[PDB]
Amino acid sequence: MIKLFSLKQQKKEAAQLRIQKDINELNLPKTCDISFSDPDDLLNFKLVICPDEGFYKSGKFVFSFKVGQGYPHDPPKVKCETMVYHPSIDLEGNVSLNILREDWKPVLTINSIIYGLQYLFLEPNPEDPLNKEAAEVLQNNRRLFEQNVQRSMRGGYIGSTYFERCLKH
Amino acid sequence: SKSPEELARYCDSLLKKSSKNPEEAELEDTLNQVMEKFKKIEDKDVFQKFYAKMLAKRLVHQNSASDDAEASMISKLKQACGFEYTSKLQRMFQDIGVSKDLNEQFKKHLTNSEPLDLDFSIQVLSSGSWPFQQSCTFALPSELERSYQRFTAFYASRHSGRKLTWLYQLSKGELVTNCFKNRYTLQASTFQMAILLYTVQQLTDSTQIKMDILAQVLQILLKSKLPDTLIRVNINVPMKTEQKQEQETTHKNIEEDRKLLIQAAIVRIMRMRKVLKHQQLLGEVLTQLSSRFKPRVPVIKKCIDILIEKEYLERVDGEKDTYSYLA
Amino acid sequence: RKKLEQLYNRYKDPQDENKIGIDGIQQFCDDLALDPASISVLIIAWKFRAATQCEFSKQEFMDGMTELGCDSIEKLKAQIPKMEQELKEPGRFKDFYQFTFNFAKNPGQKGLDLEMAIAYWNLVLNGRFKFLDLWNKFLLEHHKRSIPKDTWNLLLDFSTMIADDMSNYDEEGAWPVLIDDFVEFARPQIAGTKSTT
Amino acid sequence: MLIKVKTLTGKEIEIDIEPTDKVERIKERVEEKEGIPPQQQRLIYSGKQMNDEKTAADYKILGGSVLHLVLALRGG
Amino acid sequence: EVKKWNAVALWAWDIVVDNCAICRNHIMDLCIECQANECTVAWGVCNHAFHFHCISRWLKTRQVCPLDNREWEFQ
Ligand SMILES: [Zn+2]
Ligand SMILES: [Zn+2]
Ligand SMILES: [Zn+2]
Repeated sequence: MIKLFSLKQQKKEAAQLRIQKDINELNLPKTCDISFSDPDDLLNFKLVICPDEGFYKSGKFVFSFKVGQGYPHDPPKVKCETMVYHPSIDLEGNVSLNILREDWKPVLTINSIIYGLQYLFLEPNPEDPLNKEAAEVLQNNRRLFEQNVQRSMRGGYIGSTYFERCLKH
Repeated sequence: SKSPEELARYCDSLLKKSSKNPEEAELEDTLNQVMEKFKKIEDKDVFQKFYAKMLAKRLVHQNSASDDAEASMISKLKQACGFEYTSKLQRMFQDIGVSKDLNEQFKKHLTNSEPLDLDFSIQVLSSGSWPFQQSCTFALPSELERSYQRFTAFYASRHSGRKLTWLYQLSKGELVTNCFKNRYTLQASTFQMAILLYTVQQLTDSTQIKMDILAQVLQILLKSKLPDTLIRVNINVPMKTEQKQEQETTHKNIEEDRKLLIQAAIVRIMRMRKVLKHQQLLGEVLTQLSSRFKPRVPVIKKCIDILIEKEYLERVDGEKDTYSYLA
Repeated sequence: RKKLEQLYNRYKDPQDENKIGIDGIQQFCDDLALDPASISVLIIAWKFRAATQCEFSKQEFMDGMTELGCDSIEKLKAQIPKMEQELKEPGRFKDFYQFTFNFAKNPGQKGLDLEMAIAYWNLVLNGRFKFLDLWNKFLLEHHKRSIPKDTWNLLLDFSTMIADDMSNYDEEGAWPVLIDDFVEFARPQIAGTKSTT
Repeated sequence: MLIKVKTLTGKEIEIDIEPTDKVERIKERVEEKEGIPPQQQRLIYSGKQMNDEKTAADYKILGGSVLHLVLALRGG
Repeated sequence: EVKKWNAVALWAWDIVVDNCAICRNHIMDLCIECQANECTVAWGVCNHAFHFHCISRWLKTRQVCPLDNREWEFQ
C-alpha cells in the first residue's frame, strides 16, 4: 500500500440515469420484449426476440444485456443465451454485431442494439462469421441453410452438435 | 520514380493555368503517363489525398487550364481507385457548377435593386464535400460589412434554412493605388486587405486576427513593401514557413486513416484465423492491405498494441509471438 | 472463527460493514511490524486476492485469512515466509507480478499512473532487472502517459527472456512498441559498457 | 401526411410525406432537418429496417406513424 | 478601396440545437458525468452541439463528429 500516505492528507479537511433515458424512451417491436430481474437496477436485463419473418420465423431467442458504468461511451455486453445456428452467433453465445463493438458510437441506444440484434435474424450474413459452418452453408446453399435452421429450432442433431428446441409458444 | 506526393504536384502543375496554355493532346498524353506511373506506386492513398486537396484549390480558384482535361482525369482515377474515391471529387466538380450558376443568379439580381462599388463574385460549396477548413478569428472592417449582410439577405429569400460559414482565409480581392509615385495594381488576400485603415499588438485585436498568422501575413507584406512593434504586382502570396504546415497536416491525416484501415483488417483476420503468430499476422495484414498502400510495421504494431487495450485480441499464454481472438 | 471476526471488527470502519478503512489498514500493517509500502504487505494483499490498494473488503480479508488458516496477525506473520517461498518454483511469480498491476491502479481505469508503476517496479522487479533504473529514466523523459497493461505484463518477459546488452532482442518482434522505444533508446548507451554483474 | 421520426439527439421531428414517395426521399428530409447525410442513415419502421427504392405505401405508413433512425448495421 | 473582391464560403446545415446526443440530456443542463458529484458546450462545423465533456471523450477514441462521420473541428 504505497499511496496510503497521501490519502490521509486529503482526509483531514448515479451516472446512468442514461440507460434510464434509453428505457423510458424504449420502443419495442411486437416481436421483442424485455425483462428485468430487479426493477431497481436497470443496468442488467434480458431481451427476447421472436422473429415473425425470415428463416428464424416462429422462434424464441433470448439475449442478455449487461451495461457497464462506462455507458454510453462503453457499449453494453450482450450475449445470446439461446443456442442457435447462425453465422454471426457462436455456440459459446457470443454475438457478431458491428454496433456492439467497433462501430459503436455513444450517440446510440439500447433501441439501436435491439434493431441490429433483430436484423441478424432478419438478414443473416455469411460475412466475417463467428460460426464458419453456418456461414458456409448460408453462403452456398440457402435451401439447405433453411432446412438446417429449421431442424436447429425444432431441436435435433445437425453435426455432432445437438441443437435444442427454441420454438415460441 | 517521382513520387506520389510529387506525382500529384506534377499533375497540379500540368492542369493549372499557365502562361503556356498546353494543347489538349499534351494534357491527355501527360495524364495517361501519370496513371502509368501511378500503377507502379506503392502508397496510392497519399497521391489520392494530395490530388483531391489540390483539385479543390484548382476548382475554387478557377485555375484549371482545361475542364475537359480534369474531367478526363477524374474518369481515369474512377477507373482505377473505384467509385468511392471519385465520389467526393465528382461532387466537388458539380458543386462548383451550381456555385457558378447561383453566382450568376446573383449577378442578374445585382444590377437591379442596389448595385454598389464591389463587383462581387462569390463561390459557395457544400458543407461538405470540400477539404477546406473553418476561417480564423476575424474583423471584417469598413465597407465590406455592407456586402456580407447584403449577401446574407437573399438566401433567406430562396431557402432560409441554411447557414453560411465564410472562409476569409481563401478570399482574395483587387485594389488599386494613387498615393505612391508610379501607378500599379495589386491583388491581396482578404487578410492582407483587412490591415488597411499601428502596432501588431493592437493590430491583432482590431483585426481580431491570431498573432501566429498575423506575423505570417505581415512578414510577407514587409518582404513586399512598407509584437509591440509599430507599422498587377501582386501582393497575395503563399507563406513560406506556413503551408509546409498543411503538408505535415495532410501526412498526419493519411497516417490516421491508415491506422483505422489496419486495425479493421487485423480484426478481420484474427476472427478468420482465431489464432496466429505475430509473423503470420503481419504477413496477412500486408498481403490484404497492399493494393491501397504498404504500412511500416511499427505502425502495424502500434495497431496491435491498440487492439490489445481495447480487448479485441490477447496473447496466448506460454506461446511467445502468438495472438488469439476475443469474442 | 469468532476471533477473526473480532480482529476484523477492530480493523473495519463503522460506516461500511464490508470495507476496511485506511486507518485500519495501517493499523494492520503496524501490528505485522512491516511497512505499509513493504513488499511483504503486497504479497499479503496478493494472497487475499485484493482488488485494489489501501482497500480490503470483508470478503477479501475473511476468505484470505481462512485459506491462509490464520486466526490472528501473529499467526499470519509466521505464514509470511511460507508465501515468499511460493514464487520460486513454477510461478505464479508472473501471477503475482501481473496482480500488482490491477492492484496498484484505480479500478475505473485501464491505465496505470507513471509515478506509480515505478514505485512497484522498484519493489517487485528490484534485483531481477539490471537496467530497470535506466527504464525508469526512460518514460520519465520520453513517455509521459500512463502504462498500458500489456506493457507492464511484458516487462517481466523483458527482464527474463532477453539479455542485459539486448543482443537477442528483436524490434520487429512481438514486443510492445514502448519496449521497442526503450531498447532503441537503450542499446546506444549500454553497448559501450562491460557488465560486471 | 406528416410523419414523426425519432432521431439520435433524443428528439422527434415531423416531416412532409406523400404515400407514393420513395422512402430514400425521407432520408433526405431527415438530412435537411438533422444534418445527417442520407448516405449513412437507416430507417426502421416498427422493428424492421426500411428499404430504399421501395415506397412508403409499400410500408403502409400513415400520418400518425413513427420512424426510428439508426446508423448502419452489419452482421459479422 | 476595392474594385473587385471574390470570396469563398461554405453553406452548412442549420440544426435544431436542443439536445446533447451523447448524454441525451439537454445542452443547457449539466452533462451526466457532472450530474454525479465547469460543464460547458462545444460546437462543430456540421453545426451539431455537445457538452465539452461528452465530445472530448468521444474524440479520445476517434476524431470525428459521432453523428456524421465528418472530421471534427471546433468553432
Ligand atoms: Zn452530454
Ligand atoms: Zn459535464
Ligand atoms: Zn456532426
